[PDB]
Amino acid sequence: SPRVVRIVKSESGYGFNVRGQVSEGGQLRSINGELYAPLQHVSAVLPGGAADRAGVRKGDRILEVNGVNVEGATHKQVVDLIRAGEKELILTVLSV
Amino acid sequence: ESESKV
Repeated sequence: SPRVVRIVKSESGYGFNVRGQVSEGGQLRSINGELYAPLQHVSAVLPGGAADRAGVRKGDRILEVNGVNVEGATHKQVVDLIRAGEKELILTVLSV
Repeated sequence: ESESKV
């Protein structure tokens, strides 16, 4: 079940990669018996850095950015939301 | 379909 985690931006960012769909909407899908519109997932986690230290794992799905639910959101829409924050990032991530 | 480094 999803966990809420805080990543503190270092000089070189949050140290993880997001990958997902380019266009809005998409098929409803179930993770751990729970239904969602398509989510972006963490495609890479920089070892020993920021996101890693925060507990984010590769293949984690991103459910919320800073408390904003982002299911069904496009890739551009999500990465924008992350980069909005000055100092830090609060992620609601979901493992599989 | 697309990736970003953040």
